[PDB]
Amino acid sequence: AAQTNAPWGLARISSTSPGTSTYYYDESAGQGSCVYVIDTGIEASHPEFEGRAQMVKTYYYSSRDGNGHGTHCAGTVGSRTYGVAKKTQLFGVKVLDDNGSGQYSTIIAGMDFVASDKNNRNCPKGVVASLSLGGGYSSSVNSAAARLQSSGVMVAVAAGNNNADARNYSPASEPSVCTVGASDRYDRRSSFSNYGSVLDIFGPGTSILSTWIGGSTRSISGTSMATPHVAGLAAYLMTLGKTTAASACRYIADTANKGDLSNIPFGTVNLLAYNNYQA
Repeated sequence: AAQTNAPWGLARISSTSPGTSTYYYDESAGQGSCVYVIDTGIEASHPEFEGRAQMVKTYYYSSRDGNGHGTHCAGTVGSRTYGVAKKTQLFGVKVLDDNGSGQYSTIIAGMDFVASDKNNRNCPKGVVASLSLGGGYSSSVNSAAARLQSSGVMVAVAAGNNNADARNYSPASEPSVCTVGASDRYDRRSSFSNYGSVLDIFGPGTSILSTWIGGSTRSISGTSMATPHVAGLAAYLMTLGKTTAASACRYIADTANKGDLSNIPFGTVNLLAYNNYQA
């Protein structure tokens, strides 16, 4: 399939070169996969989700996304227009309050929740978790992410937006999960993107157009925004049978566009997520 005039990120993930606008993807589009978006929630009522989004868990008075970020990232994963995996099931876990903040314990609980909750869900093609959040290093945050991964969830996490080595951030620094840097549409490391040896992959992260609360759309920037591209990609790949949750990060890195990004520090992988779809 070909989505014309797609957000540049989507186009980029299905391209060997930057500067194209069409997203190409196998129509299966992640059908039969599930992606948990562990974030501020998801406005499931957004027509862009087509009833494939729902909130499964909140740690706050409401499960509504009163921030937008989770909605935005869910959109990148799987909205019909702005999403990588346009037929995936999105599950919202609101670990972040409407200011975008959450205690690590909540976040940890959220991650453990997903690890269990997937057993309540129909996800024959596999399960992904998209964590577009980040704080300073925490071994317990890392270990939660590692449990989640170990449970058989493909965990994609944001490297962080500190223009620093992601070793000092969590869950970014957890080696077993997929730590995602951000690139811009000219194939530059995003100026805010964290880097370092813990990075597994880059995705589109600067100026990412996706769904927003109030039934709207907006463009924002962050490794937070790259993460869902990789999560969506994993869900897409898993649906195609190309990989599994345990190996998805490695598979994406193996099949990434190599050496295409500029301003990647020495020691950091030069790998841009790529669907390898051949139309």
